[PDB]
Amino acid sequence: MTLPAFKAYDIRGRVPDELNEDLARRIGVALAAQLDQGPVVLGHDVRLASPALQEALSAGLRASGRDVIDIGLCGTEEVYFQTDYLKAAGGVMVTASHNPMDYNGMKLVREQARPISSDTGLFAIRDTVAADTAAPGEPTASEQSRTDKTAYLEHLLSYVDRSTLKPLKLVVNAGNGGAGLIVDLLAPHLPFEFVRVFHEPDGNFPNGIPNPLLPENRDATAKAVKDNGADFGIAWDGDFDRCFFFDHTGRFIEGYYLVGLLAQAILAKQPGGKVVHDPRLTWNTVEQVEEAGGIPVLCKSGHAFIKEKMRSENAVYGGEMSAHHYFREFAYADSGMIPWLLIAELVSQSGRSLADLVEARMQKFPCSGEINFKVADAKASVARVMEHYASLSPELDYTDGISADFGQWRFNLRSSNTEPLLRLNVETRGDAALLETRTQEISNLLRG
Ligand SMILES: O=P(O)(O)OC[C@H]1O[C@H](O)[C@H](O)[C@@H](O)[C@@H]1O
Ligand SMILES: [Ca+2]
Repeated sequence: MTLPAFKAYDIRGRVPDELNEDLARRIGVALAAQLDQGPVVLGHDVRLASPALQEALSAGLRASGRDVIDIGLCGTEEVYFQTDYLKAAGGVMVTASHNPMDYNGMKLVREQARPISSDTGLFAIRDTVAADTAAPGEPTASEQSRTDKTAYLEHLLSYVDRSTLKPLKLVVNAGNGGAGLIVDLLAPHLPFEFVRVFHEPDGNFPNGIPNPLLPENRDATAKAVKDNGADFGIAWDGDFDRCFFFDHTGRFIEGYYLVGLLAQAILAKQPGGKVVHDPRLTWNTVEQVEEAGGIPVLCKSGHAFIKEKMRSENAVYGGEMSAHHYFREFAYADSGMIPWLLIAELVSQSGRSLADLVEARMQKFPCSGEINFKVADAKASVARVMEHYASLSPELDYTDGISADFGQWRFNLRSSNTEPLLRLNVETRGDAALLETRTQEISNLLRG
């Protein structure tokens, strides 16, 4: 067989049978052979076992003659940022995301924080690690601790005109992940009043593994917003590359609508720019991008495809409905910090609430939200859906699974690249009834 921890986009598995210090050291050795010249940036999340896995990576990298830049406890975007900013050969973030307590993982990048994925180095690393029975060498290169976040913080603040910001009251919910550290470093430079929920980093996760999409976790932010009269709330996943927004009513804003909102915010600063979006939900983004004078660029989902499309297009911004937002100036990488700074600036400058910034868009392009299906036979299930709708002659697009545009409604149906699931998204042209009947119709076909 093959090592199960090696997935399409990253390394993820149970400790210690799928991932451990020995495997981590071998990954460091193997990564050294895959990179162009330079040092390697290493960072880690709040999970209890993450430092030891990072130390093992460092030992393997240094035995292979790579200098290591240890940026310490951080978010995933800090590994991206420092890898690019320091002109390093690559970087590794040790992060378990929202996998169980006995799980960990790694996200690996090369120069300019370009992703290393299954077909771009990750399976090559896997195959080297799998066959590597050599005795561990000793270090022939040094590790330096670089915990200065000044350049990173300055970069984040560069996205907004601080003199235009108003003293909004913002709920922030790190979920006991790492986001609060950055919020607190930014706060002296911002006028906002922060209401801090689940703020302290704690890899024991007394309030649940960080996952703002789970209703119990969602409700903690919503309650804080409502009880404190906050202008809006922001929650993050544990490594804070995903951000989640709650309006002043406590309502969670579906991530689809943040793509168009952020695109308009960015296009104000960079007129005429291209914006990359995924094929899951599209109509609102295309319209908002065009209305703001930008050019929308359809791309397959998944951060590696998005980033390379952005690079080839000089796109200023890209966004997925799955709470991933990519910024050209940020090494084409995703940040969970840039988006809420931009939204806070937009609320400050416009005088409009976050709710009102999205309300009409949500009415105009209502969507199902992503609905996941584990079925016995995904291919047969997709075929049943397509056969059922064939007589309507939808416009079909195969950029990522199947997108079918029927005129007043459309859907995207695709296999996930991170879980063995089918993912469905439906949207309509201002028609909530059609959305529900078509969503239920497709759901019945998929489960048939
Ligand atoms: O919908 P999936 O194929 O499961 O991918 C869902 C998400 O997985 C990871 O988080 C990637 O970084 C994202 O770019 C991707 O959108
Ligand atoms: Ca994350």
